[PDB]
Amino acid sequence: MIRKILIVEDEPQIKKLLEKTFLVLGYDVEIVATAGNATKLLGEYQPDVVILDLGLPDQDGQEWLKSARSHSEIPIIVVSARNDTEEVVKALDNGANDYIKKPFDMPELIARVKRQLNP
Amino acid sequence: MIRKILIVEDEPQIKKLLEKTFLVLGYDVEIVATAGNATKLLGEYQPDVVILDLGLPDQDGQEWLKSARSHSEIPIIVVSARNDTEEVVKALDNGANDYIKKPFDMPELIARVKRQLNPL
Ligand code: BEF
Ligand code: BEF
Ligand SMILES: [Mg+2]
Ligand SMILES: [Mg+2]
Repeated sequence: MIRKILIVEDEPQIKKLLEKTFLVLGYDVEIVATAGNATKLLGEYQPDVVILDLGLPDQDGQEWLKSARSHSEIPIIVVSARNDTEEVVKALDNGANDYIKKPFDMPELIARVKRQLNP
Repeated sequence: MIRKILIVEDEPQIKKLLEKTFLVLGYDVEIVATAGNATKLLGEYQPDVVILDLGLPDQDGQEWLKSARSHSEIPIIVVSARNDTEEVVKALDNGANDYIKKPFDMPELIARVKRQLNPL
């Protein structure tokens, strides 16, 4: 019933806000600040949806997206300050389920997470 | 970019509702059920606005308001079931930035929080 969410974000304020919001909404939440931790927790946590930052410190979020898609089909919503149309198109084409540009409106993020968690 | 808010409320239902509301609105939110926790988090959390209940268990919210104002200028919106005009005037004069009587419409509360956090 409770849906697990994996957040891959390196910006602390946004980590805090997303964690808090999705906890209050009744979701189990895990957060990581790096792509490697994101892979390890994709394996161990077995999440139901991934929220992915593209400006990650250790790896380009696009390449981690491409890999995770090679190994999984879990819904991934990209949330990145990268607002160039080419970044959005590459992310969707690399298999992403959605793209949200930062800064965003928390209600819209929640609505899209709900859309992905209820196929 | 991220705006912090501190809620000081002791009724669980209202805590839950305000927390949910202002998290879904994209605010960082902290909650306390006592005046002492409110002071500790006023110092540590450094919020951008405080929503303050006056019917607190450990201290009269009015006195906590007076003190917090003695040491700070952060916006404080009072939200209390005390509906007599005398309480509202005492709270405003003791430094409160706004007063909302319970029961209230969450839209009015949100509009006033936005007015305090983005004073144009
Ligand atoms: F750091 Be990513 F661009 F959100
Ligand atoms: F408990 Be508060 F006075 F509404
Ligand atoms: Mg970043
Ligand atoms: Mg009370």
